[PDB]
Amino acid sequence: GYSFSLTTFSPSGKLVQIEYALAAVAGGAPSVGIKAANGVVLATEKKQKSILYDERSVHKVEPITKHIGLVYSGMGPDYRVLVHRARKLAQQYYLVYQEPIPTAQLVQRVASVMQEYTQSGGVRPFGVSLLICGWNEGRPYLFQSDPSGAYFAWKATAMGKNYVNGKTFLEKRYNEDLELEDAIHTAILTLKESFEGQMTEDNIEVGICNEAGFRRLTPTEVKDYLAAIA
Amino acid sequence: SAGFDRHITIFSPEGRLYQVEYAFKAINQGGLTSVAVRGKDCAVIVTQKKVPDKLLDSSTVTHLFKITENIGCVMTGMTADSRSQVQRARYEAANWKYKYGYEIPVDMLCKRIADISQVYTQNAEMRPLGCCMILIGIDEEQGPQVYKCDPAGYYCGFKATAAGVKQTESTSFLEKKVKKKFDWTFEQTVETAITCLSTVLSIDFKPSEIEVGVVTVENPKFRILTEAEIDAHLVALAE
Amino acid sequence: TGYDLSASTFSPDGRVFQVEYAMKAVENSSTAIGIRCKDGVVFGVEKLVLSKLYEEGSNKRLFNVDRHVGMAVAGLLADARSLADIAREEASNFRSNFGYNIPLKHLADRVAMYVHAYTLYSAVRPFGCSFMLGSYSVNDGAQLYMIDPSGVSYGYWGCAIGKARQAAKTEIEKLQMKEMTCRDIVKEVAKIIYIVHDEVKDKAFELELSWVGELTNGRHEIVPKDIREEAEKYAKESLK
Amino acid sequence: SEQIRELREVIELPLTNPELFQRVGIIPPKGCLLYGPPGTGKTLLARAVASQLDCNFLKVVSSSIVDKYIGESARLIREMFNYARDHQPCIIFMDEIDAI
Amino acid sequence: MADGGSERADGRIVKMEVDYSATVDQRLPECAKLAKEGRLQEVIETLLSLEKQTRTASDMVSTSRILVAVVKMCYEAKEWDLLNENIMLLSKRRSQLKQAVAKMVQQCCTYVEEITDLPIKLRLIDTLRMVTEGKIYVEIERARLTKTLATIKEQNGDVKEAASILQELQVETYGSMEKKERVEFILEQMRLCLAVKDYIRTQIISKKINTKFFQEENTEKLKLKYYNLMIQLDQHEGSYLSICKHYRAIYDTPCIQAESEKWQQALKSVVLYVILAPFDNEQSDLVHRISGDKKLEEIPKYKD
Amino acid sequence: SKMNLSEEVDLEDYVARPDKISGADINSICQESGMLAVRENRYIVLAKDFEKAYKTVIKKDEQEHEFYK
Amino acid sequence: LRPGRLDRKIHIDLPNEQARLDILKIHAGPITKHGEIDYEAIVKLSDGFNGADLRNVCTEAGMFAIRADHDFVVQEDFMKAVRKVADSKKLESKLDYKPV
Amino acid sequence: GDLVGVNKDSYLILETLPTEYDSRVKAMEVDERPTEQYSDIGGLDKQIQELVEAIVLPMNHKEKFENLGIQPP
Amino acid sequence: CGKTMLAKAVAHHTTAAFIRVVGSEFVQKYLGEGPRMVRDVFRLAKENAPAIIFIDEIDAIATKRFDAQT
Ligand SMILES: [Mg+2]
Repeated sequence: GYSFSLTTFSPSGKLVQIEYALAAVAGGAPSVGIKAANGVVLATEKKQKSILYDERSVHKVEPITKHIGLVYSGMGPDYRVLVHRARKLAQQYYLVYQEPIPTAQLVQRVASVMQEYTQSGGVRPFGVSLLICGWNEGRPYLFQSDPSGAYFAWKATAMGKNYVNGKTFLEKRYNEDLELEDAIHTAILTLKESFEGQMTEDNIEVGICNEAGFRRLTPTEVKDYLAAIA
Repeated sequence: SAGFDRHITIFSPEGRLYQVEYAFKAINQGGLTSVAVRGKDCAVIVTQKKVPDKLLDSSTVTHLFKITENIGCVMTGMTADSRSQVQRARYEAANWKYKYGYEIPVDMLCKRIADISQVYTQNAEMRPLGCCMILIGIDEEQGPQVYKCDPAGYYCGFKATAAGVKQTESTSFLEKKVKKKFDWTFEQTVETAITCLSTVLSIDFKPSEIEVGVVTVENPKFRILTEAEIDAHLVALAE
Repeated sequence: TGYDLSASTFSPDGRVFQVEYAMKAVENSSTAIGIRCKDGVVFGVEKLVLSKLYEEGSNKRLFNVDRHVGMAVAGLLADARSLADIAREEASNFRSNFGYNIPLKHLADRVAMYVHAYTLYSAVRPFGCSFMLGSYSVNDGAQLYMIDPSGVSYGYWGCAIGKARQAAKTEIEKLQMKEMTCRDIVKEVAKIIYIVHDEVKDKAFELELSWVGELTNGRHEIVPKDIREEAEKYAKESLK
Repeated sequence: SEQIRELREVIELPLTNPELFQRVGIIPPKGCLLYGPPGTGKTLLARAVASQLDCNFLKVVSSSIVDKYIGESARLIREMFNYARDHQPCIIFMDEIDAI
Repeated sequence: MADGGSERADGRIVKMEVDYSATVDQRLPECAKLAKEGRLQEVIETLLSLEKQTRTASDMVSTSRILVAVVKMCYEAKEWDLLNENIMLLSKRRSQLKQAVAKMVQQCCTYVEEITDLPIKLRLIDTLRMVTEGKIYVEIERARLTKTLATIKEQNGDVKEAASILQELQVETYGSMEKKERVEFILEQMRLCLAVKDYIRTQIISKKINTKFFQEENTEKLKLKYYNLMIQLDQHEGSYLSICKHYRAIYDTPCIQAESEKWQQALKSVVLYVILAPFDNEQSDLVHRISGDKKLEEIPKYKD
Repeated sequence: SKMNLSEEVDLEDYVARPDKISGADINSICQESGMLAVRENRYIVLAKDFEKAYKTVIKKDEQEHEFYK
Repeated sequence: LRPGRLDRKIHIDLPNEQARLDILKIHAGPITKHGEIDYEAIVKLSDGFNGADLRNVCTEAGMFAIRADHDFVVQEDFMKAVRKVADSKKLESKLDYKPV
Repeated sequence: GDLVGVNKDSYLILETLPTEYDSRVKAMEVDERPTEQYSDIGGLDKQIQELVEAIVLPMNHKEKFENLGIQPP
Repeated sequence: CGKTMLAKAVAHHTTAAFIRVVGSEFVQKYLGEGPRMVRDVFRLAKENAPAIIFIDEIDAIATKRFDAQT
């Protein structure tokens, strides 16, 4: 192999170290995100290695502004860097324009941050992909960045381990028009496809977007939502 | 197999990197084990000492380190990397009081520590400090807490805690220990903190071979136990 | 081993050999011991004459950092000279910012963190020196410290640095050092040097004894054992 | 003293009692892994298992069977069973399982 | 060193009645502080066994009466506290507590014909607490077994005492089987299993016996007479040819033990139901072996 | 079928479980509970060991360093 | 690691500091002496940490008995033997070996 | 292992004639007896003792390895 | 998932000459022995009965995907 480095090409194809960085994304915790007709639902998987770990200490669904949330699938230590980057970057729009930043504008800029660590030549890229949600100007949005620097606009997707089983699930599942309450029902039902044995109120962690702003769900509702609703 | 990324900090094919996870086995050259236990409104650190010389002193050996007046810690791993980690912990604890005007939470401090350990993984050209840190502290409206920072930049707060050489044997004891709903009335905490380390190491130690740091919600100051009252808790469990 | 070039790389089992290689470079240097009594610290260095043209007091290994602080270096001598100038410069800023003498517990922390910084980057190498720090005060008593090339620094009652690190501390620990005076220590340091290989397979040597404590009123200076020559008179009687 | 016996009945009870292996029904409890130092443990506590019956021993050098095409090696399996067929449970002592 | 504790124990055995026995327990923690020292050779195991001997001898005098509770509460006192007394991390398990209580289970063998059943099983239920921990490894491994057999013969055996011995069988193969007495203990429980009418478990624990044979040379009336209960196991279903092979195995010893009634009924019992086995080649040549006997013509079933 | 279980302990409580098991490890479960009764001197499986043999072989996620999830 | 190849595994440890004295008195067996020996005074001064190498310690103590014409073995000869044998153990490289 | 004399055609043992060697082994015995002393060798004083303690003393003292009761390699 | 067991189940209720070969003993050294062991199987097979040749694993060498300039 040529690869060994980031500042040169292969004689045939593309940059190989960015492809190896995507392998760490696929070996992460699974996640799912569904864009409904009135909101976007984020849901992820969160299991401790033991019964000793306090579950209410470190969170996965993480708000950026009062209408923008964000999840990941990769390495949590690299995740905390670009979250703190995206917080301070979102305030710089608000100091200039005095207006809450639209969701298509962070993804212009957050991907340009993940761009810059793919430069020369002694730094490493991230090993984290993202999912960014928000309800700006009526219509809600659901995007996805990558360590290479590109981005998307999804109807529904799933990252992490066993994403091909969740994708063929959602290809057979996701329709165009449902409410947010039906969207969470098919967002846990796709998390049950690749989860482990027990699924309690602490194994999952779910956040939503209304038009009334971003909100993450406390385990009182999530216990009552997973209570026999499939 | 790899082989590939085993000199510097770049990726492997599928999918990890090895220089950070070689620091996880860089703790084990200390030859030491530390245990932290949170059961109820108090919090207990316990760690043995190993003095191999009579010319060697006693006061300059202790791994219990007072960060602020209400926050104490213990250090494992190799010795020289541990103390430079403490110097950053003492420094940024005072910047919080200067910038923000109040006492720093124990939760907020491990964010500031693991982010410094994060840059050394992301950006290269500095050895990533092969030591581990365990914190305790009292929080208002939250009770006592126990946190652990990792050399990779990971942190998680959790109730019963082991480190050093014998994590997988001590945590296996504490999973079976913290499953019954017994209360933890400040001597149920200490006696389990002794007998877990006492059976995993298989030492059942003589009184002058350990250290015990404590904090409690009746006196939130960090407190290192006197050698006399260490004997008092040792004669308490073996009645 | 190949995985041992830089100081910023780890072995597959988890240690840095560049620190390990620099430790046993101190092993090839001659023995320098240190000891403290109840009211002072007494140094002592076995130092060998190179050929003959040495001029009786050159290139010494008993330095003088502060008014009450000195060193007892061993290893690469040129690397210890640059390290001694750091401790001279560090104690000056504590005077200019706080107005009183540097405590030895705080001085050894500032030096050992500076030695630690040369064990992290690939541009620089770790030091090849180990040394002693002895001081005396009226509010703190006498202290004696010990710094390896890795940067681990804590206190002893007695120590040795050189070839005979183990072979000297065997007979240091059979002394009742907790109650002796540091005038009786000086005649006892000289026999520890002359037992273990002063000129047996080597050519020649010369003894140096540094000295700090209550009798010097906190000053650090060399012994007046050119006066009355009592160290060699008492230690050479231990031939049988 | 703990390992004289922990290895004893994990070998003794399956060979002495194959009838319990039809009271529920499974044939292979096929032995422990003795790993650690060279020391004296590999050669001496093998003679501790020799205390009752045992005997057999023979020897497995872990080298004369490891020839590359395994059409010979499968015959070199059953070549050693030409004496292991001559008895009751023969006890094939096997040295340097993993050593080339 | 510890001879002062012996001459103080010389004082307390005189002052068991002159002074009150709680003062013997007040001179006791000084001897515990001597055991707390226990450094290298001065006040260590050999002299520690002497205070352990004399504190048990004082426990003998104090609880020879029906005030039994002092010897028991002194035991959970010291045997929980010995982890703090002598050496930490599993001190010796070597003559620091063993013969002090191996004497006491020998005393429980003495008092069982004198003391009634109630305070001796209170004595046994308090010594089972530390026998489950250690002290029955070897010499004496049957400190448990000479008293758990006593618990069987308290109420002289039932379903529970058969369960009480089956749970404690292999713990002295976990200590060291005794060529003879271990075989004599590991046989005894299956006649209790026959009392609970257990037959499949009985032959499993009977198959352990078969490799320890030819010790009937030094055994007069025990080895080939317990196997008269092994035919009771094969009495059950049909195995008539096997227990005629058995009778020829127990045929030998009453010809060594030259009897003319016990040995003659061995000829009587074997000649009855070789017939009752189904016909085989094995029956056809066995009758060709046992006929032509010089002893068979004593009985008119030579005609049969 | 070719194993004397002989209890009233229903196995389908382990059919309905998640934590998908490879077909070779089903063979490991029934053989381990065979060991986990005979070694304790039982002539029949009592299927109180069958819980422990199930929980033994399912624990294969060994270390993962609590890192990169 | 399936049931049927390595059904249960067990690790052998190198030190005990008290099973030294077991293996020591085995190798301090058929060697002529007075019964003068404080065998624990050997063990506390011994740092061998290998059962096959404590066999070498009793071998070289007889070499010190060949020295100075000792048909017996004095207690000093074992203390001479530890300083020769255990120092020779310290002067060898390649100290990474672990069974998996 | 005997070097017997056997008839050609009959293949029958006739004589015994044992212990016969070729000239190549007889040339391997040293009749030179060189003149090297231990004073000529320098710098190997540890290995000089460890050779004499291993080979020379079993050549000389057969009984010193008997009354002590060990085995020389 | 029960792969080799299915190959063993065919070998019972067939009337063929079952041949199982691991895909690892011909990736060895001694340049030229590898491709001849492939010939040694089929010359032994086509001389014989209706036969089954079960190669166990080729998750070893099964893929070209580049021109080897090595
Ligand atoms: Mg297969």
